[PDB]
Amino acid sequence: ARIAGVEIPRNKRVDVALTYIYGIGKARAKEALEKTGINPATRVKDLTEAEVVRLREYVENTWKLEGELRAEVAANIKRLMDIGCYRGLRHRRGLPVRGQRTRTNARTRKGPRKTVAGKKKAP
Amino acid sequence: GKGDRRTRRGKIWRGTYGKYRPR
Amino acid sequence: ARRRRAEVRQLQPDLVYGDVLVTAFINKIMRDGKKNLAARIFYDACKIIQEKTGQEPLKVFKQAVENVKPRMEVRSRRVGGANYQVPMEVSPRRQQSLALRWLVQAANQRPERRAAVRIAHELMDAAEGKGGAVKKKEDVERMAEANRAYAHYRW
Amino acid sequence: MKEGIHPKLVPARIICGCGNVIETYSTKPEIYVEVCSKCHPFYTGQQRFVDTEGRVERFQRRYGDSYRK
RNA sequence: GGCGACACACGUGCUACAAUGCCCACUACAAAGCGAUGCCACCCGGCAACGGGGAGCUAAUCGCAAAAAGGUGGGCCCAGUUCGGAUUGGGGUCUGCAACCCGACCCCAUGAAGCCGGAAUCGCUAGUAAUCGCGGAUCAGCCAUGCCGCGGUGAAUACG
RNA sequence: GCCCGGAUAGCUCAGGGUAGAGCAGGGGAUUGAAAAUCCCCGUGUCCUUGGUUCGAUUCCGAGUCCGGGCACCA
RNA sequence: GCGGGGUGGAGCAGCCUGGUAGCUCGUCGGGCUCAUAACCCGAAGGUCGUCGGUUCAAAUCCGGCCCCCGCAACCA
RNA sequence: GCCCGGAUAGCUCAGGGUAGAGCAGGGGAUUGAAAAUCCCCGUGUCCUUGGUUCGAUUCCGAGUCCGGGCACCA
Ligand SMILES: [K+]
Ligand SMILES: [Mg+2]
Ligand SMILES: [Mg+2]
Ligand SMILES: [Mg+2]
Ligand SMILES: [Mg+2]
Ligand SMILES: [Mg+2]
Ligand SMILES: [Mg+2]
Ligand SMILES: [Mg+2]
Ligand SMILES: [Mg+2]
Ligand SMILES: [Mg+2]
Ligand SMILES: [Mg+2]
Ligand SMILES: [Mg+2]
Ligand SMILES: [Mg+2]
Ligand SMILES: [Mg+2]
Ligand SMILES: [Mg+2]
Ligand SMILES: [Mg+2]
Ligand SMILES: [Mg+2]
Ligand SMILES: [Mg+2]
Ligand SMILES: [Mg+2]
Ligand SMILES: [Mg+2]
Ligand SMILES: [Mg+2]
Ligand SMILES: [Mg+2]
Ligand SMILES: [Mg+2]
Ligand SMILES: [Mg+2]
Ligand SMILES: [Mg+2]
Ligand SMILES: [Mg+2]
Ligand SMILES: [Mg+2]
Ligand SMILES: [Mg+2]
Ligand SMILES: [Mg+2]
Ligand SMILES: [Mg+2]
Ligand SMILES: [Mg+2]
Ligand SMILES: [Mg+2]
Ligand SMILES: [Mg+2]
Ligand SMILES: [Mg+2]
Ligand SMILES: [Mg+2]
Ligand SMILES: [Mg+2]
Ligand SMILES: [Mg+2]
Ligand SMILES: [Zn+2]
Repeated sequence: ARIAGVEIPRNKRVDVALTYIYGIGKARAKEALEKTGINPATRVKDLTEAEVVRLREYVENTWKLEGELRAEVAANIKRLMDIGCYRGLRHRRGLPVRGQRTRTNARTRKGPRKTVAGKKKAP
Repeated sequence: GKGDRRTRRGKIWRGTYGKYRPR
Repeated sequence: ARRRRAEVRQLQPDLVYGDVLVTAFINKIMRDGKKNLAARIFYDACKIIQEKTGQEPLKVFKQAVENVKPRMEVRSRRVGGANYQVPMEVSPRRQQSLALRWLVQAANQRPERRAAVRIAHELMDAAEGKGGAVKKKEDVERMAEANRAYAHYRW
Repeated sequence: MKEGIHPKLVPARIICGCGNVIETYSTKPEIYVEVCSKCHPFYTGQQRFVDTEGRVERFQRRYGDSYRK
């Protein structure tokens, strides 16, 4: 487990590799490398352990990441449910939270179609 | 892609500007 | 086309090799009307067939075309209680269309990463009689030969 | 101990990113580690990292008492 | 408050599954329209949505304006990826009396399904189809990917 | 007279926490109006009695209205 | 008295030989059709009558109870 | 117990220098549907072992195992 808790992929560039960490999008990648002064274009295989620890030390202390971030995200959702606002209610039943229609679609939140019998027609 | 707001092409599609597409 | 024959389009001969058949080939490479992009590929493939196996690209291309030309094919027809698979000979116009169409089709099924390479390599194999587009052409001719029983049903 | 089946434990030095150095015994002579006891947030004081937040919310919100009196 | 519901089912579409592609920088070539509590040049603050300033135009003059695909340079190297951008956390902006139900944006983070789609089925015969961007009407704002239009690039095939 | 089985809405019948279907009747959607289909409502001391159980249409014990079977003899 | 049988809604495999529940129809969703049927593409539904036992494991092997069919009941 | 047989691809069967064909499966052409037809492709120590040969599914010694066949049973 190199950094933060994860092993970022060798043979790809640092700026891309950092993104594989939960909590680092491409934007935080560019800024971290700038702030610690490492080339964004250097393959992970080709970093001095000096570069490794410098990049490592920065990233973990600057932002909350991986598990801790997930936990903090979890506490937020948990809070909404417990109070419990309409937003919290939506998380209970696993419906969309941001005002999307549910007559159709919503498959990402609702999941696979549970097909059901319809209404029969006359003969 | 055009549905990606976090890109030039995406901001063009939505007809808006920002960091990812400046004016 | 009930009333009359369709006018066969005449295409502007390409600027580099000055060949109409090249133009038609450029068109089969063209997706979404990006002719400029498609023209590059063909010409860049021409660069590649130039350096690998040092022949004149134009002679290689033209040869590959002739080899993928199907002399015979099956064409569905009529007749009352069933629709037969009848062996018909292929018109020079249709011969040309098919080979160009297949050439691209086989080219885009090759494993190489970039387009100019795929085109060049398929053109190379096709000129030497190997290659996917050729395999289709032989397949088509086998089916035609096979259904010789229903020859008299031809028009 | 049984001959032939066990791997030799030798003097070994384990090195952390925080410059910590540990003198111990291992199958490997030298080993480099990302973290150790000496620098791990839970171990070191309470080095609360990025999260001082607790949590904050909700009525650290303030900003302000502007709605009138 | 509801018309915005959601175990489900259908239509019409949008965005994709990638290298004839994606990205960043740089550099070109349209047309038709719209515009006085309107369009807003340019300056500065903000990564930014925007905000404060602040000229010009009652407009073949001033502005919306950058057209985009393209062209040039470099990066990515076949990976559920720098493909895709749904979903969700957080922080902001603007219109508006007011964005909980139920607005559009911007930014950080998240980065789902999707590897070209069963039976079946649609459109188009030429500047057409495909693809690329632009404008308007409605309108405070806007759920427009809709509609009506405008140009850019530009095919394949018709034996019968 | 002797063993086994059904009693549940007006009809015909499903089936340990006073329960349903159809059909009949009433509405309603559909329709030009009907049929059909779809939706909604009323439907009941769940045969009598004793028992078990906090609790019985439900499990038991019988009994009852009725349904299949048993019956000189040489 | 003796033999066979009970398994998706219907009718039948699977048991003999313990480990894996299958076939046709029906039902549900979707196609074709102006529409229905036929037809074509997908999907759901059986813890095997019950209880007890053997076993690591029972639709399957052994018992017990409830059914449901069938054959027998002769000499006087 | 003795003779006569076999084993070859998922199935069915054909044969000193060889590895087959028919169907199953896969894709494609064809279509209302189901087939039919057509083109391509997949499926082996030719049971095991030990030998002959320059080498063998092939010849042979051989064991395993289903084929058959014929006799006998105190
Ligand atoms: K007698
Ligand atoms: Mg990340
Ligand atoms: Mg909604
Ligand atoms: Mg992207
Ligand atoms: Mg020791
Ligand atoms: Mg509506
Ligand atoms: Mg749409
Ligand atoms: Mg307007
Ligand atoms: Mg993924
Ligand atoms: Mg997936
Ligand atoms: Mg990605
Ligand atoms: Mg939010
Ligand atoms: Mg709102
Ligand atoms: Mg791929
Ligand atoms: Mg595609
Ligand atoms: Mg026409
Ligand atoms: Mg596109
Ligand atoms: Mg538009
Ligand atoms: Mg508007
Ligand atoms: Mg919306
Ligand atoms: Mg009426
Ligand atoms: Mg009683
Ligand atoms: Mg009495
Ligand atoms: Mg049953
Ligand atoms: Mg049955
Ligand atoms: Mg059967
Ligand atoms: Mg049996
Ligand atoms: Mg068995
Ligand atoms: Mg049906
Ligand atoms: Mg009519
Ligand atoms: Mg039908
Ligand atoms: Mg039993
Ligand atoms: Mg048992
Ligand atoms: Mg079992
Ligand atoms: Mg048992
Ligand atoms: Mg013998
Ligand atoms: Mg066989
Ligand atoms: Zn340490």
